[PDB]
Amino acid sequence: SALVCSLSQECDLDQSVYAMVFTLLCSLGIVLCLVTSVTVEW
Repeated sequence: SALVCSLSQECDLDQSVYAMVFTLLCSLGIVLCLVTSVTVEW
């Protein structure tokens, strides 16, 4: 897309710079990694 109440999610909406969604996906991945390691060790 970059290769040229308001916003929406989960579709090709041609939104502006979407770094927030990428940031949230990164954060979820990191948290999941932590919980996975802890559960396996426990």
